[PDB]
Amino acid sequence: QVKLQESGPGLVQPSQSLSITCTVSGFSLTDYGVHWVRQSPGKGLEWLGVIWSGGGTAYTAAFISRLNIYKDNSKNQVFFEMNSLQANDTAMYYCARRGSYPYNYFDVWGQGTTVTVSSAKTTPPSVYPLAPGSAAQTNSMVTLGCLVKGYFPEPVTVTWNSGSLSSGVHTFPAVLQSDLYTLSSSVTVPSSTWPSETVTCNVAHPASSTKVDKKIVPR
Amino acid sequence: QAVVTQESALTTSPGETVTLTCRSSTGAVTTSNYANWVQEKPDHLFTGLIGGNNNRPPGVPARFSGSLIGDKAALTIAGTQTEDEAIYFCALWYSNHWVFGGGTRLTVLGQPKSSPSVTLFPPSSEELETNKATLVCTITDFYPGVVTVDWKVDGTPVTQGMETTQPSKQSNNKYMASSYLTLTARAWERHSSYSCQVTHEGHTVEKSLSP
Ligand SMILES: O=C(O)CN1CCN(CC(=O)O)CCN(CC(=O)O)[C@@H](Cc2ccc([N+](=O)[O-])cc2)CN(CC(=O)O)CC1
Ligand SMILES: [Cl-]
Ligand SMILES: [Gd+3]
Repeated sequence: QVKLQESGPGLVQPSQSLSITCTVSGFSLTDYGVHWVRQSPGKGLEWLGVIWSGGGTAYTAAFISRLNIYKDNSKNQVFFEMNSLQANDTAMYYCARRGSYPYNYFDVWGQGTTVTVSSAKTTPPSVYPLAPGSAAQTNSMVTLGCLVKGYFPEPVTVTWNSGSLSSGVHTFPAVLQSDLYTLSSSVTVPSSTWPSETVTCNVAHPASSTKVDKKIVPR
Repeated sequence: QAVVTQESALTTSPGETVTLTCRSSTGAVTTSNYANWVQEKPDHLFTGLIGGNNNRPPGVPARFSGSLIGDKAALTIAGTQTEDEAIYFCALWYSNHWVFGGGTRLTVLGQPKSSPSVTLFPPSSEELETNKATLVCTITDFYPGVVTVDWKVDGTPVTQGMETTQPSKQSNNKYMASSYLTLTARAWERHSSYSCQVTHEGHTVEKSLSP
């Protein structure tokens, strides 16, 4: 029922700003407070600020002049706006809901906006279809793959047959091969389904707005 | 501002009672600090566990209780379960701001053992047209999350080109990982046997390839 959906680009150059929108559903901003918290790769949770139900705000002292949080109750949206970002502002940013007593807990959180602060320019991924080595045995299981090579920054979303295939899917975490990320994804389907029918990995790099589909064909 | 200190990590076996602490650097933690506890699960998913007045959200198990023990805040888990493996964060209120502690990673031992499922993938034809060749070795369904990956080209151990991920959790609480072997188009044409040897709990399972 209750969700906080986040939308923010990701790539910010040093000394420039960050803007993230938290769109809520299943509750009203007139009844709940919305907090903003971040998590740096080498640290834990850092609380940044909050906009309470009444429109009142509070912030961590070091952030008063660089961070603002405001809202539009009618649009069910909370806006996070931070200026003068530096390299150590690179983190996953979250909006979290918190009610008044007896609902005074950080129950529901947004999935997070990945923010990377660097001078580096965006690099779209090169997506390669991974077909098996040997041929499949009559009536068996086959594992097809998708290599998502050399992209900057994080994240990337991989789906198979536009999200229709999920049960036999595994999407692996990335490696950092000299300032570029590479990850893989695989799907396991029966031999009666492939190459008889079409299996396609759909890769999206939101931080470059490229959407690529690569059909898996026999080697 | 104030630093909130928590134990770095704790390790328990199922059914054990554990107490995680949350300490304030500026003095005693009191009810006016309204100590909250939040749980972080794999893939950066956060959920509230305990509220400002030691109240649990609907659906949070009764084994989780918040309290003040002397000068600090505490989270008692009365009978640790496998699903409680996570990172626990406390948050303290200081009149006009919240401060989160550094988090306590809880590891729960004695979970069912499972050997890895390995798959070795050959480089794409579309990749060889850019004169590059990457071999992917996917490691799936293993517990404990500790694995060593060794690569061989015709039986000869490889030096460079290899990069391996640190194991992370799957949807079924077991672990996954992947290992790459970035090579050149010409080096791929010369050698014939490629082996991805995955070592887990002293045992090795391997997948080979031949063009
Ligand atoms: O709530 C808001 O808009 C913002 N609050 C700002 C501060 N709070 C942190 C935060 O909100 O970040 C910490 C204190 N709050 C408990 C909690 O948050 O854990 C409550 C303490 C209280 C005093 C007196 C009575 N009484 O009945 O006299 C009832 C409750 C009071 N806040 C209502 C509520 O939360 O119930 C109102 C103000
Ligand atoms: Cl108050
Ligand atoms: Gd309050």
